[PDB]
Amino acid sequence: LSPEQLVLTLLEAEPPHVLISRPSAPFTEASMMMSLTKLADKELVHMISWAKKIPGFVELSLFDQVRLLESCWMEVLMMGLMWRSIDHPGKLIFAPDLVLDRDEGKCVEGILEIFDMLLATTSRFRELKLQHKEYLCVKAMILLNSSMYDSSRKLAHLLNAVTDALVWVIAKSGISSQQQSMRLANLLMLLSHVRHASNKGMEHLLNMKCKNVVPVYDLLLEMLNA
Amino acid sequence: LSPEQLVLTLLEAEPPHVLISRPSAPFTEASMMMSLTKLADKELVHMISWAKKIPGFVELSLFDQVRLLESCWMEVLMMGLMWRSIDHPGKLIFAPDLVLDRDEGKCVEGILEIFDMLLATTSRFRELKLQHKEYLCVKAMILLNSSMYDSSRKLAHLLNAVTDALVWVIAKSGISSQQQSMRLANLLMLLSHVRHASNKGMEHLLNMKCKNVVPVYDLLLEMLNA
Ligand SMILES: Oc1ccc(-c2noc3cc(O)ccc23)c(O)c1
Ligand SMILES: Oc1ccc(-c2noc3cc(O)ccc23)c(O)c1
Repeated sequence: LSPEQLVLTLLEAEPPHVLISRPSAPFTEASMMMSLTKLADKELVHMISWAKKIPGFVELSLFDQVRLLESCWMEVLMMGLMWRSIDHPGKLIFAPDLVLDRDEGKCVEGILEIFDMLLATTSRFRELKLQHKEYLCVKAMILLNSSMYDSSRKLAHLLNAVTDALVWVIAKSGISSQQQSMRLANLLMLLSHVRHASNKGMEHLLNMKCKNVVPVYDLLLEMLNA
Repeated sequence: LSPEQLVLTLLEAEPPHVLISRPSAPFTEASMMMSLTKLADKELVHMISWAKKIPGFVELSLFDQVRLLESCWMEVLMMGLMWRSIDHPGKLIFAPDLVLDRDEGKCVEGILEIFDMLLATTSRFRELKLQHKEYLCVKAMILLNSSMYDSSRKLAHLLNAVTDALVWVIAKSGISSQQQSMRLANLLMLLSHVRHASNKGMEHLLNMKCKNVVPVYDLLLEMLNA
C-alpha cells in the first residue's frame, strides 16, 4: 500500500457533510448547545465509519479502536470545522446552513473564547494554504496519535504509513527539499493548537452537560463521559 | 544565526535545576501539593530568564512576551520534567531529592491520572532516544508555538529558526532523508501530548486551588488565573 493509494483511500473514506439548519427562533444558550451537540452526535457516526475505512484500524484491538476514537473525536471534528471555515475569515462553518459569526458565540457562556481559538487556528491554516490532501492526512494522524497509552505495533506501523503519506503529498507540490521539512514542521506544530482547542471545548461541553443545560443523545453521551 | 549557533544560545539559556526535598513526614495530599506548587513557583523565575535568553524573544512586544509565557508555562515545566525523568522509568524526577513513583500519585485526588500521562509521554521520548540538543529545540518550540495569537512576523520567524535548528540537529545524525522526516514528525506529534498533559495539569491545579488544598499564592497564581 503506497502513500499514493493511502491518500486515495483517505479521500474515499472522507465523511460526507452533515446538514443542520438554524432553529426557528433567535439563538438562546439552549438552542445553540442543541444545534452543536445534535450536529456533533450525527458527525460521530460518520467518523466511526471513517476510522474503520482507514487501512489497519479495524485490525487493532477492539478496545484500542474505541480508545483512539473516544480520545480524538472533538479534535477530529474541530479540524473538519476548520477546513470548512478556511476560506471564510471571521466565520465558523459548522454546517453549510449553520455559519455562526464570531460574536454570535456570546449567546453561550464561555464558548466565545472557544470560537476565537478555532478562528485563529483556522486563520493559521489559511495562511499556510493548507491543501486538501494534507488535511486528509493530518486528520487521520490526529486519530492514530490521539491516545497516549501486537496491537501497539500495528498502530506504530499505521501512524508511520500516514506520516509517509503526508511527506509524499508535501513533496508532490514541487517545493524545495528544505521547504518540505519546514512545511511538515508547520502542519504538525498546529496539531498542538488543534489539541488545545479540543481540550477546552470538551471542558466547556462537559460543564454544559453538568449544568444540565443540554440533553444528551445516543452516541455523544458515551464519548463525553469516557 | 546559523543552526549550530542558535542551539548554543539555547544551551546557554538552560537555567539551573530548582532543588526541593521530600517533606518531613510521609506525603499528605496537602504537603504533596505544597511541594509541587513550591517547585513550580521557583522554576517560573528561572523560566523567565530562560525565555529572555532565547534569540528574539526580548525583541517581541512586552504583552506578546507575557502572552507566550502565560500560555505555555506548564508545558515547559512538564517537558523539563520529562527530560530529567527520561532515564528513570516509573519515576518522575521533579527534583534531585523529589523522585515520585507512579503509585505516589494516589496521595492526591486526580493527579494520578496526570502522572500516568507524564510518564507515558516521557516513556515516548525515551524510546525515540531523545538527544539533549533535540530536547533544547523542542522546549524552545513549545514557548514559541504556545499561544494561538510587525511583532507578528517576528514570531513565525523566531519559531522557524528553532525548527530549522532542530531540522539540522536531526540531519547531523546522518540518517536517511526518510528517517529524518519520520523523526521530526514523531517529535512534533508528541508536542500535542505535552500540550494535552499541560491542559489537564492546569485544570487539576485550578481545581485544587478551589479546594484550597494547595495554597497557590504569588507568581504561580498569575500563571494559573490567566
Ligand atoms: O461546547 C461545545 C460544543 C461543540 C463544539 C464544536 N467545535 O467544533 C465543532 C465541530 C463540529 O462539527 C461539531 C461541534 C463542534 C465546541 O467547541 C464546544
Ligand atoms: O496540581 C498540579 C501541580 C503540579 C503539577 C506539575 N506537573 O509537572 C510539573 C513539573 C514541575 O517542574 C513542577 C510542577 C509540575 C501538576 O501536574 C498538577
